[PDB]
Amino acid sequence: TVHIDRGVDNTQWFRYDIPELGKEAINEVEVWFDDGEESVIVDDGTDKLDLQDSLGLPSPGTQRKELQRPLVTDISDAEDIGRKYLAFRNSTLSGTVTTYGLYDAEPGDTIDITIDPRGIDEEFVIAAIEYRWGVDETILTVVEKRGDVDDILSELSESVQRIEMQGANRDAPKNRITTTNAAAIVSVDVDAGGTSADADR
Amino acid sequence: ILSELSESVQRIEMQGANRDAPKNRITTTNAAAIVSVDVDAGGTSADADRFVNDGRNAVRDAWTGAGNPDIANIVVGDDNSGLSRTNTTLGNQTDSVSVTESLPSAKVVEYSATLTQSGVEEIGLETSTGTLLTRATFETPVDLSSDTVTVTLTVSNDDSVSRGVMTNDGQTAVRDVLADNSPTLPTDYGYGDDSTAVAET
Amino acid sequence: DYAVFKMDDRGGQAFEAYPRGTRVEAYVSEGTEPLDNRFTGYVVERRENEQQGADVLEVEAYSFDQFLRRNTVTNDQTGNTISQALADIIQTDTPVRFNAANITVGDDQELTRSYQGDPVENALRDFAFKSTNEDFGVGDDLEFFFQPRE
Amino acid sequence: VDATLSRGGTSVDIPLVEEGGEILLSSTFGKPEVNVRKSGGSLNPRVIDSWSGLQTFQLVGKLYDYSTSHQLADLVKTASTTPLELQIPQDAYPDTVTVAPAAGQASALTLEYPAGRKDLVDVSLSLTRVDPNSVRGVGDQQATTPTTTGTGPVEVTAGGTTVQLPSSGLSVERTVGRPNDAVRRVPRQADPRYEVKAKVTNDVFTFSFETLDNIPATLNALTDNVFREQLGRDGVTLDFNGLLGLGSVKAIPVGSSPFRQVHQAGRGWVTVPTLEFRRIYSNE
Amino acid sequence: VDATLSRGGTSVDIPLVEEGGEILLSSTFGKPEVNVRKSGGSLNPRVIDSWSGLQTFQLVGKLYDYSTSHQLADLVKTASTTPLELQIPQDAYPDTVTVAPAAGQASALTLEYPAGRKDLVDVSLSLTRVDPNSVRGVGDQQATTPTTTGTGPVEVTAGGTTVQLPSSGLSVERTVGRPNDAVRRVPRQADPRYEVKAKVTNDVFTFSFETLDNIPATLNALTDNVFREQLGRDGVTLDFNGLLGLGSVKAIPVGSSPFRQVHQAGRGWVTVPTLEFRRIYSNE
Amino acid sequence: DGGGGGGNSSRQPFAGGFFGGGNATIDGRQISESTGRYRSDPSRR
Amino acid sequence: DGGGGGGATIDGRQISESTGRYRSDPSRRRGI
Amino acid sequence: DGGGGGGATIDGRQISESTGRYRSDPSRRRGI
Ligand SMILES: [Mg+2]
Ligand SMILES: [Mg+2]
Repeated sequence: TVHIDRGVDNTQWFRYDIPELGKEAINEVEVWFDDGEESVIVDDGTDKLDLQDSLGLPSPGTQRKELQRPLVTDISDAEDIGRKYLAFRNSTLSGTVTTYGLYDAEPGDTIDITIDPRGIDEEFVIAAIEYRWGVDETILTVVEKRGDVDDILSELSESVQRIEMQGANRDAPKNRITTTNAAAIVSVDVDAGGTSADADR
Repeated sequence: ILSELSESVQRIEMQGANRDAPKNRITTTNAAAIVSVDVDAGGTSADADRFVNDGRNAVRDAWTGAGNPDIANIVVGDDNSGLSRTNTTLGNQTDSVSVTESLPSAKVVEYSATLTQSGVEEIGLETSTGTLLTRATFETPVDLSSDTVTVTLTVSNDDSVSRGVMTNDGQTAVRDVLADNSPTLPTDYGYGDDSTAVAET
Repeated sequence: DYAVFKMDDRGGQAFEAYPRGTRVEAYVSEGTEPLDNRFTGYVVERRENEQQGADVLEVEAYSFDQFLRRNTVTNDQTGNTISQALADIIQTDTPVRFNAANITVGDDQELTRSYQGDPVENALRDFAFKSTNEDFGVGDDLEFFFQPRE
Repeated sequence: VDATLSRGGTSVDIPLVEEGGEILLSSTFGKPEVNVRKSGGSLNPRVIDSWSGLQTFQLVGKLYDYSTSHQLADLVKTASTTPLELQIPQDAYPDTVTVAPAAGQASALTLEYPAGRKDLVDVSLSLTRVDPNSVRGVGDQQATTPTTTGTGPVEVTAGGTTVQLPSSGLSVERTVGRPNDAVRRVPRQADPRYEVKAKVTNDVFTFSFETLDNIPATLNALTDNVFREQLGRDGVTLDFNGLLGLGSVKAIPVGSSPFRQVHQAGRGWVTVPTLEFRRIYSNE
Repeated sequence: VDATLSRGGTSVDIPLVEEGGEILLSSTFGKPEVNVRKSGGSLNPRVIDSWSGLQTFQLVGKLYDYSTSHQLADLVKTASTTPLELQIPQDAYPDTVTVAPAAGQASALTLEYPAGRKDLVDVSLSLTRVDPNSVRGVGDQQATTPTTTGTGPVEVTAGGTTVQLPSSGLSVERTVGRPNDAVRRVPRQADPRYEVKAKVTNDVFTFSFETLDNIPATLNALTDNVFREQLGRDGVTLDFNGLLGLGSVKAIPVGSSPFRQVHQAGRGWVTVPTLEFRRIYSNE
Repeated sequence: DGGGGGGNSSRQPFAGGFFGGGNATIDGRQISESTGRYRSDPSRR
Repeated sequence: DGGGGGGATIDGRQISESTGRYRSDPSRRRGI
Repeated sequence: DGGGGGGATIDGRQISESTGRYRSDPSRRRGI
């Protein structure tokens, strides 16, 4: 809904690092739901066929995740979970352009970027902005930001938390403990014969 | 450490999944239509153009059966700046005139009007409800006096997508949305078993 | 298994040659010796960088062992012998070419566990911990193998 | 007598001439890409040579007009995929070699316009040999040196205020280079591949002079308006007013020591050993 | 005429005199905090100047007594938030500038007491200009050079053994500096902020001499007791016995080359180019 | 003057060679910290 | 006698940010 | 007058690989 207008002309970038990120991507998800008593397969035929035709496989190139979401009951919610699992791991352009201004800009804003050495001349969505003083760098992440070891640890941590809470009755009787804290200072001072002590405990 | 954690949580996620459960399948498929814009004012081509997000939304919503956009006006303005996907209106309107439809080919719509304005920097197409489809601009202001302005929309398959296609009839149905010309909107889905590769024909 | 290739690029023209899943092969030769195809795989990342004025294209590719890593055992092997479980698992649960001449189990036990739902490489490494500590993988052409070590 | 350096239709002849017994041409050969093993159980290391070698040329010469010197600077600084050809007038070298400016250097070319020496310019060039079929790129960027016919003093303008540099002892050194190009190893042939980049170059003017009169006013006007103010993204306008036939450029001082005021025992005036400016964003 | 360096009630005059035409005062100006872009698609780089600049003063001069030399050493080495003010006797500079000892440098001050000269000391100062309102800190440490009225030989004592340095060719170089202070960039002052730290300083004594007699006994007594033994937490006691008016200091040799014995063809004696001691903790 | 001629324009590039700061990069990005601390020419000794 | 007178600070943030693409790589090579 | 005339690039992979021995160590000291 917003465009930054100023852009990044070919004279206004001065570093870039632009990948397509595809090491996480998979092409089949199977989601167990309904207390684990029904399943749905979400099936990306294009990547399965392109890996087959590319590598010369005997049959379509399946790469799978299995999920269980035992409290999900409607099959269309188990499908939408499988589609979200594929979509958020799918192959996309990403990475950074380094420029100088853009204090008005935010993630979700649109910007024209041109980088003639790299064949880029497009409107991108800004996924993130870093401003560094000192070096005077504004670093735009474009299209989509994606993590490193923190995406691994976040997917594990999210999964462990989902399983940790799996049996909990959410309408259970509920109780409260208030944590509160106060302290008394006691100040010693010692006077001997009109001479104050130099240190105390 | 990460792979032993990952294997351990995966083993617990699937604990109690019935592996003889009923399976079901969702197939994921992609097709895309390019609507290429070209704009001619008095024999001068526009130097930049956009099919804006409100036009993309209009064709999207029409494809859901929510009714077609009636293209009503060519609009002209004073301002080359801010040209982007997110433009909801011209930078500064100066005039507008009623369009005439022309359908010169199975995949093309042309909207034409005759117009008089000095110093035109921008052109657009407007739906009767005020929704902009197109903005296009010139590097140098154009003087129009009883001159024709033509906006031409051309529909194509996106040949970037793999093993999916918009057929010639699908691309014609998108022309017929842009024209409000009784389009063959989607009403059915088919599955088959001939694996012969996709083509527009 | 993986490979990394570093190239120069001009105007991003080489970066367009490497869509995710495209085949890459690395051949090697020393001296006048003929070329050996030492790696075959598919692109999983393409990255292009400003490096001190150079436009460096770095392409990273994984190989066929990913199709044992990223698939799960679908049938139940309780009461199959290990040579039958290898034929069952590889011929349905992974897109790899099966050939019974390449599988030679050193101690062909019968599986008591159901392996159903385990990752294929993880199940094969269990069959190899039973039997005789055996080597397995995807070999020459695209055939699976499972055979005595050394 | 002359070496010829040319790119398509543009050509410059550099007299390979110097005083007495000075070095006119140095050609260096090397193998940057041999792997000599740092260890191993042998007395002497195993090695592997498997890549293009390095050949470099240092040319020292003189030019007899300022116009040719500006042509040389523009020829060296320009980005084009059109091969830069060097012709060496000596039998130890082939009739033509294809070249890049010195492979990673800020100062590939230096031009010196010293005090006294009217219609003499010292040229020092450094060039890397590259494979003639292996000049690669996309962008062309024609470099230009601005020129005018005046005879005015060299002027430094910042913050709406102009300083005239003293004529007394005035010397100019200009250096030029293309550090953002890549000269890269290739496995099968003698000479490396050359990646021409439409990217930032080096272009530096160094002045040297002695400040003889109105000394506080002159030096304080320079140091206040240039060195003590923050210049933003603009900079100094540096204007030659037609000295050496040069015009006006935007520039800035850079780093820890671009200007020095030097006072010597028994002298009633200030020496300026250097005043350095790097040319900044200007073209459109 | 003469240059004054001062801090509150403490003041030293440094003559700024030299032989012939030597450099007395070099002042340098710079922009260490400009961001000239290393790359980008234009022929010349975009830049941004957005911080305080550098100014340095290098003063060369002579002092006419040792007492003033020790006052100067103490004045430079001291940690105090009271501004160190320099007065330069030349019209191109304001009447006072506030300074720090050279910003990151182990040798802000050098004092040379050369052989064959009496009541002459060679002074070299490096000073960084700092904003007068921006001297900041909490700690306060007055430095003191030990002094006494004797005239015994310089003595190096370690392991209960004392070694007298030969008078023959005896020359003393002392360096002083405050490398643990921070001089820092500020957004839109002209000069930087100065952070005074009550922390470790640099203070080094270097000797050169020629051992003419009892040569093995002299050199071996030094090298056995100082170099070949481990000194633990302690070090050499270096005692001047009132030469140059100096007293006794605890010190240690440091690094790869603090002592050297040199033998020359045709000379029946040994030269010591350097014997170098850094002063260590004893200010208890 | 004979010794000074060789000396002065040796003492000058001695500073030029000695005073150059480090500028390390990983994968095209600077990793040297932009600590805004000054350094200036050492005492002449 | 006239002749005789002639005688790195490294940013932990930028290292750890730059190496992230490489630190995570073995785990991506092993699936998850 | 004749006398007067006489006047690092660091590989992100190899840092990420070489440090692996040490990055994993605190967790090993704590079992898993
Ligand atoms: Mg008390
Ligand atoms: Mg168009």
